[PDB]
Amino acid sequence: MVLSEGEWQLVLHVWAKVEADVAGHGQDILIRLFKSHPETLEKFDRFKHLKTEAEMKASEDLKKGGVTVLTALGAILKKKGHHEAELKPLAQSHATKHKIPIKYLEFISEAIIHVLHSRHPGNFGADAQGAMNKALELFRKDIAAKYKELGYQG
Ligand code: HEM
Repeated sequence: MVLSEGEWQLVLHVWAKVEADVAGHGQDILIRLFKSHPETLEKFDRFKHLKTEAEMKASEDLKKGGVTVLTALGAILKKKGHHEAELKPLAQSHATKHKIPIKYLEFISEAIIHVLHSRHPGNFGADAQGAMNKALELFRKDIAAKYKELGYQG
C-alpha cells in the first residue's frame, strides 16, 4: 500500500500537535487501550497490578511507557513509509520478547485514533482520520510481514 504526500501531510500535521505534550497523549492512549481491552494489561508485567484508572493515572512507569511508545511510533511516521530499519528491532521484541498478537496492535491503533479525535477535533476531520488509519494500517501490515519472517503468527 502507499500513502500520497497529501496523506502524509495530514498525518504529520496532527502529529505535530501530539508532540506539544507527548507524556500526556502517551497516558491517554495506554489508559484507553487498557480500559477498552483489559486483557492487553496482562502483557505488561510492570502494569498488571494497576486496578483502576486513577492508579493508571498516577503511575509514573505508565507515563514513561507511553512516551516510549509515542516516540517510537513518531519516529516511524516521520519516515513516511521508509521505515524498514526502525521496524526490525520493534517487530523482534514484540513477536519474540513481548509476544504481542497483531490484534493487540489493532487495539492500540484504535486507541490512538480515539484520543486524537477527542483532543484535536480541528486537526482530525474525516480526511485526516482516514489518513492516520491508512498510516496505522501500513504500520501493522509491515509489522505483520516481519512477524511472519521471525517465526510468529504471520
Ligand atoms: C504503536 C505500537 C507500539 C509501539 C510503537 C511500541 C513500542 C515499544 C517500545 C519502543 C518498547 C521498548 C523496547 C522494546 O521492547 O521494543 C516497547 C516495550 C513493550 N511493549 Fe510495545 N509498542 C507498541 C505496541 C505494543 C502493544 C499494543 C503492547 C501490549 C498489548 C505492547 C507491549 C509491550 C511490552 C510488554 C513491552 C515491555 C515493557 C517493559 O517492561 O519495559 N507494545 N514497546
